[PDB]
This record gives sequence, C-alpha cells and structure tokens, in this order.
Amino acid sequence: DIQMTQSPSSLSASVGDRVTITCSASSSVTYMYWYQQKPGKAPKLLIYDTSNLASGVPSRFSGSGSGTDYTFTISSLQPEDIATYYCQQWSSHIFTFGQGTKVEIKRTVAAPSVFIFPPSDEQLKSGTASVVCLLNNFYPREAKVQWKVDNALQSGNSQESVTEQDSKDSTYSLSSTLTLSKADYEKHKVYACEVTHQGLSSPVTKSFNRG
Amino acid sequence: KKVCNGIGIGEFKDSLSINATNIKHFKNCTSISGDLHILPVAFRGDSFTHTPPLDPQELDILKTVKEITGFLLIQAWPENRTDLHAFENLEIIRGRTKQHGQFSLAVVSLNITSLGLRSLKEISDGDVIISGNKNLCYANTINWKKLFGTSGQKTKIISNRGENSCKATGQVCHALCSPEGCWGPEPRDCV
Amino acid sequence: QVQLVQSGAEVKKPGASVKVSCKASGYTFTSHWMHWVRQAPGQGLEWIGEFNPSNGRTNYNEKFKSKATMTVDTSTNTAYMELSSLRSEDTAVYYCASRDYDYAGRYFDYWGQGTLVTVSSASTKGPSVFPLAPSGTAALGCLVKDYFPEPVTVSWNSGALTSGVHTFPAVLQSSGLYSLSSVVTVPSSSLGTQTYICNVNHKPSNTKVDKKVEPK
Repeated sequence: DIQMTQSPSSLSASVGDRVTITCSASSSVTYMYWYQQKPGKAPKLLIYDTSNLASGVPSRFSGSGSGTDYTFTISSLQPEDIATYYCQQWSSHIFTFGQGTKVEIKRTVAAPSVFIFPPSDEQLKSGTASVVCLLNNFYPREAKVQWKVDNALQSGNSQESVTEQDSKDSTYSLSSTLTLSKADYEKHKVYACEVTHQGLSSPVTKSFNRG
Repeated sequence: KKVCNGIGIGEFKDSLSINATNIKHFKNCTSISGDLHILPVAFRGDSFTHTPPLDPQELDILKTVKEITGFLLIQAWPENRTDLHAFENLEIIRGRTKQHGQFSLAVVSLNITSLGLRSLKEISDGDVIISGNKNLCYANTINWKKLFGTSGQKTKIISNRGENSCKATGQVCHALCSPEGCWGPEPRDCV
Repeated sequence: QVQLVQSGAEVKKPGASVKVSCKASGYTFTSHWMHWVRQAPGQGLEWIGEFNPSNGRTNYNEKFKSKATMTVDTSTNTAYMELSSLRSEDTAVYYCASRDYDYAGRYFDYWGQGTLVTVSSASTKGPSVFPLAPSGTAALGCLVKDYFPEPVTVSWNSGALTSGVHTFPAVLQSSGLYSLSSVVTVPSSSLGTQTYICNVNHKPSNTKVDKKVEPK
C-alpha cells in the first residue's frame, strides 16, 4: 500500500566525495532501512530506523530525513563503497523496497593489460576452437576488442562480458572470446585483436601463431 | 460471549480511566472494542468529574475479558495487589489503536512483583512497554516474539527490579517450567 | 557464528513447484523472524514475506500470497519457501534473511547466499573445462564452456588464492548454453615452482571439476 521512489538510478563520483541518495514515499512510513548490495554478494543493512548505523559500519555512512522524505549519505566515498544501495520501508505489517541506486567510482584513466589465449588441445580434440583475449584492469569501461584472423576482421562469431568495478582499485576487466569450428581453425594462422582504449596511445595488438 | 465499548469509544468517551462510575458497565464482558485505561485517578477518584474512588475489589469484574481490540494501559494499580490478577483470562490484544500510536501493552510504575498475564497468547500489533515497576521480576524469562505479529514489534521492558536481585532473592522460573518463560513464580505461570 | 546456508540452484519447467531450503546456523532459531526476498536478474529486490518460526504466524506481500508458501522445521533449524504455478517470471535469486528487533531494541539482520531458480523449457547440461595457459606479470585462467542453467562456481587453488582473480559474467551462447571465463594474474616467477588449479562447481548438474592450468 506504500510505494517508494528512490533516486537516482546511477551516480558517479570521486573518492572522498559526498554521495547522497534520496528515497521518497507515497503515504507515511514508520520505519526506514538502508541496504548495500556489492556485486555478487547479498544485501547488507547499513542503517535502520532512519539514522541508526548498523553495528560495525564506518562513520561515513548516515541516513536522515523525516515524514515521507529519507536521505542516505556517504560523506566521504571510499573505493570499497561500490555497490547498489536500496532503501526499504516497513509500514503496517508489509515491507517495500526502492528501485536501487548504482553508485560507481570515477577514477584516473587506466590502460588495459592485454593477454591472448589459444584454444586448448583438449578442446580441439572435441571439435571446437576458443580464442580468448583478456583486457585487464582499466578505466573507463569504454573499449573495443577487434578480432583479426590473418589480417581480416570478424563479426557475429565473438562474444564478450565486462566485470563490475573492482572494489579495491576501481577498475574493470574484459574477456572477448572468438569461436570458430575446429575445421575453420586449421585453415588459418596468426590470430589477433586490436584494442582501442582511452588510456592507450596506439591500439595495442596481441596475437600468436599456430592454427 | 459479548463485545463492549472500552474507554474512549462510545459513551465512555470523555472519560480518562476505568473507575467507580463506569467499572460496573463491564460486567460479564468478553471482547473490548476499544482501549483499557487504569490511571492514578481511578483510585484517587475525581471531584471535577463527579467520580467516587474505585473499590479495587471491583477490578475482579475484568476477569471475563479475553480480547482487547485496542490497547492496554495500566499506570496505576492497587499498591497491595501484587499481580495483574484481573487480566488472568486475557488472551489477546489487537492494538488496532495504540498509546502514542506505538504501545498496545503499557505496564508502567506499578507495585506488581509478577505480571501474571497467564492466558495472553497474542499481541497482534503495537509494542510492549514495561517500565518503572520497582519490584517486577520474571518479564525477561519469556519469549515475547512468540506473542508477536510482525518484525516491527518491540519491547521497551526497561527499569524494573533488575534481573540480578531476582535470581538473588530467588525470583526465577519455578523448576516445573519448560524453559520458555514465566509470568510469575508458581507453576501456573510457565509461558 | 550466524550463518544462513541456502539450498543449491535448480532449473524448472513452467508449471512446476520448488521448495528452497535455508539452514540457519549460529543463533537461537525460534527467536528471529525469517524473511524471503526475491531478486530478478540485473534487477532490484522484492520482498515476499516473513515467518515467525516460534509461533508460525506469517506476513506475505500482496503479489506472493498465491505463488509462495512459507514453512519451517524447528527440529532442524531450517526454513523453507515453496513456489506454486511456476512462471518464466519467477527466475530470480531467492534470499532468506533473519530480520528482527533485538530484546535490546537494536535491529537484527543476516542473509543467505541466495538460491538461484531458473524457469525454462530446457534441460541441465554440465560444463567442459579448458585451461588457458600462461602467455613482469603473467596471466592464466580457466574456460568453463557449455552448461545450463546459471550459476557456476570458480575458485582458485581452493579458495586459497584470491588476489587478482577475475571470474567473468557468463554469456548465453547462440546455442542456448552459457560459457564463462575465470582468469588470475600472477608473478611469472611462480609458473615454475607453483601449481595453479581452478575449482569449478556447477551444482545443478553435480559436476565438480579441478583442472590444473600449466604453460604448454
């Protein structure tokens, strides 16, 4: 019966900066909670009742507001504060969660450590080849992996995923994988990828030679 | 079975407490649509409101009350009566209305030594305040949760006869008790 | 001390049920209300309800009264949450959480690791694990290809090495099967003296594998 409007959806700010996340309410609300969910981990209660800092939680966290208006604040944003934060209200026997606010750390430009993995002989026996290229610890998250087999480009044969912001050094990581049939794989030699990144002056190319 | 207007609701509006004048209007009652208020003024009586003091024997009338739809508030209670006897058969409080919007059970500044709410199995909504009852023991030993309807329900059971002096003066769960709680000393008090 | 160990993941075809367990270790069980929160993937948290494991009282959120049913077995400190008429929309991480107010007045709050439930019209297949051999710093890893459903576990040596591993988000292949990679960055010095093993568990298929990753 009570309906929460949390805001904003996302938020980028620097280490030491002040992070404030409002979370509004339709009718009036007895109790207000604030949870923190780090990627892949479960929710963690930081503040209950409105302002009561859960046990152990550092000073920089707080939560205020009265009526139908609640604010949550990290006075001095630390790298380990990467997560999505959720408010919940308890009123007349039922709980209700807000939409979330992804908090993300802005840092200095970082250049990706490039690595290049050939298919395994075990995998080749089977009938399929997997060429894995790993861009390692870089910021911002924007970047391109361009697969080039024997000097020619590749499309619709390659997938990738990017990790979340590292909780310690605020950087990302990317694993683009190129897939060919064990057959198609014999036909060629020299497999590579060109890496365009901000922190990169000239597109780094990593490769090997078999096939 | 019968449901009666409580204090505040109906003609019992404008009247601060259970007292001489109204008490009798609770004869043979089962459920109480409203709140129960037992204030200092019930025993002092009031000149202003044209009201005789209560014969604390007449509290024995409350003995048939199983349900209270609103809240219970006992701020005064017979200095020599050591228990909440009258409410022995009280099984449930709804807390549909609440003292300060919070408290459905309020036992403050009494001379009770046991609580003695032997039949109370459900507080449906509202929190429990048990304060300043200088000689009250046994309250701790029970599992209030077993009596509760939400997470949101609390117990501000503060500032009584410190649990220490209890065990010291031997005021703990009688041996016969399946260690879940006490409402008083004797066997007829295992929660 | 306080721990909530929730049942393994499973896959279900629409219409079926599922009883998700939650073994509460580390505290006096009959003392705290047990909650269930649902998390749709890439999405926020929705509350399903609470259970008072001491008296058996229950509070559901509107939407879930029909679907979910909450039960407990105090004899073995374990709370259950069973889902009815299973729909493509029930695919999410189901968390249990002991949330409550202390007699002290303070709040009480502990959570499970969550149990993933996938609703789909497709059958469980375990993965095949292929090394990614060593190339200052050297990077190696594991490729956990071809399985369904999510999730898979990847740990190194045996939760003994954790500095500088990146286990990546799985990717649904054109085939209809997920594939994932876990990589570690290490001193190229160690390559000689050190063995590197990945520990892959895909519980839904009961496939548990350890592949040594060597420079070849």
